[PDB]
Amino acid sequence: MPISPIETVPVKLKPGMDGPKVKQWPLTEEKIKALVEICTEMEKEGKISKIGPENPYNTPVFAIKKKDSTKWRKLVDFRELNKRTQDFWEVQLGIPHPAGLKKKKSVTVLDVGDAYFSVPLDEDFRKYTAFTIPSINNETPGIRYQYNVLPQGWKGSPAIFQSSMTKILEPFRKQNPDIVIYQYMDDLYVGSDLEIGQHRTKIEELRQHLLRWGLTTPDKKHQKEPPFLWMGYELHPDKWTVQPIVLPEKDSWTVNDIQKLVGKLNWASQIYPGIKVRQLCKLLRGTKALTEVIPLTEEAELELAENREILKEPVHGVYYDPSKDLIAEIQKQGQGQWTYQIYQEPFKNLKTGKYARMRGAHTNDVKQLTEAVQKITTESIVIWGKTPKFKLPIQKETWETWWTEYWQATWIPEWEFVNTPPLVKLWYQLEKEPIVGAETFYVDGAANRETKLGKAGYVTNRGRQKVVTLTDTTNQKTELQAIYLALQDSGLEVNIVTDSQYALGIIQAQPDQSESELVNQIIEQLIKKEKVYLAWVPA
Amino acid sequence: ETVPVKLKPGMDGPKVKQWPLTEEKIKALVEICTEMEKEGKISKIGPENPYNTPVFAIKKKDSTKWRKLVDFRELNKRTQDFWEVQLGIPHPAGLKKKKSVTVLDVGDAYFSVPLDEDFRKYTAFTIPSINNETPGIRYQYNVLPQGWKGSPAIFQSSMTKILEPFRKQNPDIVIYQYMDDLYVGSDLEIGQHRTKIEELRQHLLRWGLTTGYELHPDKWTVQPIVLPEKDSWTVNDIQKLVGKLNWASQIYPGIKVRQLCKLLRGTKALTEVIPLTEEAELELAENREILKEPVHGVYYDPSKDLIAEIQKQGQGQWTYQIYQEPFKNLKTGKYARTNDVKQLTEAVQKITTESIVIWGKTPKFKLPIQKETWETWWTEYWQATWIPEWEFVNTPPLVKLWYQ
Ligand SMILES: Cc1c(C#N)cc(C(F)F)cc1Oc1c(C(F)(F)C(F)F)ncn(Cc2cc(F)c[nH]c2=O)c1=O
Repeated sequence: MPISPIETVPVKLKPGMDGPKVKQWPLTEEKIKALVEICTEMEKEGKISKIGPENPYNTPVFAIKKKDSTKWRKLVDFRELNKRTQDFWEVQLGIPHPAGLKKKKSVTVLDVGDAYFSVPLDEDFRKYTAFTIPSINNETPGIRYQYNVLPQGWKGSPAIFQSSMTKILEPFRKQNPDIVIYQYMDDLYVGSDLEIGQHRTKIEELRQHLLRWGLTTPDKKHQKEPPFLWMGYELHPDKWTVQPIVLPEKDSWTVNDIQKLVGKLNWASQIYPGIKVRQLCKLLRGTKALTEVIPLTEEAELELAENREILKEPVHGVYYDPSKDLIAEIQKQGQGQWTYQIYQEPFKNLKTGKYARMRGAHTNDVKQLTEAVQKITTESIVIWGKTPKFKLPIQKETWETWWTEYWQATWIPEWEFVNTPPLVKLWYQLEKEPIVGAETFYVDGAANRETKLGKAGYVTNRGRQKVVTLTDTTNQKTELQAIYLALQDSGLEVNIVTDSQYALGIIQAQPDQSESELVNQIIEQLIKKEKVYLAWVPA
Repeated sequence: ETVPVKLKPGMDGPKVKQWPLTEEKIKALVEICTEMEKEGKISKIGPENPYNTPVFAIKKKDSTKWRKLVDFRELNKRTQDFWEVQLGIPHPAGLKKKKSVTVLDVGDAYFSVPLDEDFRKYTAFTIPSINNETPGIRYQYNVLPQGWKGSPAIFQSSMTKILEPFRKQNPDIVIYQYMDDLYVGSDLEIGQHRTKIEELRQHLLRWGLTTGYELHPDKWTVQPIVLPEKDSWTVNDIQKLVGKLNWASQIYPGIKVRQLCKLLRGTKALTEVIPLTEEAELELAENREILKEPVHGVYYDPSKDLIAEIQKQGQGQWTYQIYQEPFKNLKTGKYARTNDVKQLTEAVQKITTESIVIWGKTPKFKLPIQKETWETWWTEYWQATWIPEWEFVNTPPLVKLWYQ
């Protein structure tokens, strides 16, 4: 009902563009009747105003009544106006996370009633919101209106509403520093550590300040009670959790059923520790239609069963205490899966999460662990404005050996070793110098670009030699095949000389996981050797 | 009174994401911005401003106070015609030839000059909110901002008037303005040089300018490609020597490797000792005299961007090359130490500072780090008021070996 006496936000069209001039399609008599009734009510309430014939703009209107109801809705198609309207600043950078909330004695939800219709539209822009209710069979001139408030479906409404609420709340915020107010869409979530009586007094004073600016909110009888159900979460007085999750039991799983399941598992993973989705995600790889049935592999069945067990008993997170440190612990789950928990007091988790190994990468657990530390660090700065102290399953010596030899600059903030197997380690190490009394293999690999045929082989200082033929190969594959040949045919100590910077760079980084069968084959050989020296020579 | 600023046609103002900031940096920024808004330097803005430029908080070189650092890299690229073509500050060739170069921050000079009303919208920045409690605190500039290349370009006439008596009284001192700093070079004895710096600080002080730091560009001698001096030479040693010489054959004209290639005749054991011939030893000595001299045929092309590559050599050592065309080096050097990210930010600042002194422009860096690792931490150790362009590379296994 009220329209805020707040100052308007000046709005422009995109440079070089004029307002929309989209023709109104003739409508049925029942649709015209409904629109006239709706519009007469909005004009009465100050939301829209009748315009003269002068205005050359037009945006189409439609009337929709759902068959279960006898209520008509006015629908305005602002697609053309939105395309011609200036860009606005983004509404929010992120979304509030429950783990980042501090515990409050009392918390109140105040949702603004008819939010957009309570905020005025820039007087110079109103003319572009012009719409026409057509006459019966478009016989005579239609009834023309323009908006005076923020229209539903218009590009600028969310940002202009938000900045209006910010400008309004500003004095109340300055005068009440101990009251927490979260702004989200049409809502205000207000918390305090006052005794219940003065919290209700402060809430009435806030609602009264907002009413002074045209914003209506619910009173004591109508305002929500905990637990608050918000954006897939449950907010209880001293704990939070994700809303109920039911994992369906189907005879046949479709691509759509599996996508829905993976989304629910990912959503539960922010508070249920150990949730895994690798095997279920592998099933979604490919060119498969939404309703196509994908049989579960034994591995996806194993993973689905493990998830059901985790989710069988409800799990909650605690709220944040800004006067304490955040501790993040990470565990290796196998096959590139990593799980983590963040707590302040052991072991009452604020939240949990997971990290997965990058696809098609030659990599090791030290690199995956560094990536997981980085992901957690960034997420922590977003939620709490600080980095946690880490507890990692890697020895200080293993990390020290890694970072001192790696070509890339790498670092982990404050951390301590925690003995939680499986531990993170490097599975082989290249020699620093050529091995004496070890056989030197001068390996070679080449592939013809036209026939795609390759040859991979070696010549040794001891007289040994081999050449093997390969089909539908590349230079890269033949130079990895040549290194693999020397590994297969050598003793426990071997000096290998290659012309490949490609192969050298992969092996030098001590990978132990690869999507390439050939790299994995080389890894198996490297682990088994006692001493391997690898050198590069120009062609 | 204000100088009208136009963007490059076809390009719009910056719309860069604000990177997450810690609570202490946010509190530092809210305090600085509250004070600048009281003074009218900046103003709160509405949502009808769709522009954004990232903002950070760093520790000053002179104190333990927080300072605002705005990343205007995108706005600078989008106004390159104004600050470079329209109002270019010429680069003096004599600056790198000076015994001492002192770097003075003069960024406080710009707060006295109002910004063109129609350009203010492009200087929008946001102070983020922890856990998205509130929408970001949005502001735009009302005066010439620090970090924007149009600022010294506009202040140029005022700076000339400020420096006129000092320059007239000290004709052999070179003063060069780059972004928010003055580079003051002289051939005076260090104590006489410092006295002139303090005298120049008094001149700036009369115009409200209350005042890296001490460089010696004449003592800058490039790190050559180093060939080892050995008593005995294994097969492996000669192969590494050939690889390193093959690399400098593409750079330096006249490098020879025929006689040393002849020594690797066959498929010998890597550990096997090979005696050096008279011819290969002469060839080795001739290559050493070429490597110790500057590269013949390599010249700075002002129409091309400078590129800087850095390699981590272990034990707190880092090497670097500055070039425009790959491997046609304009400068080579080394940096010595702190954690890896701290050492790397320090190397980037040292290399950019030398680049500003030699060419009057910053290089685009190829950083040997993970994008996310660098992006999270670089701000903890940054002390400069400028920021260079950077990208992330996977240092080739032998580019490191050729520059060890
Ligand atoms: C109501 C609400 C909702 C909803 N619906 C959604 C969000 C979302 F932003 F996280 C926040 C939000 O408001 C809360 C805030 C607050 F900070 F925002 C402000 F109220 F103090 N701070 C903490 N909690 C948890 C909590 C619940 C309770 F029953 C009693 N005591 C408590 O501490 C909130 O629920």
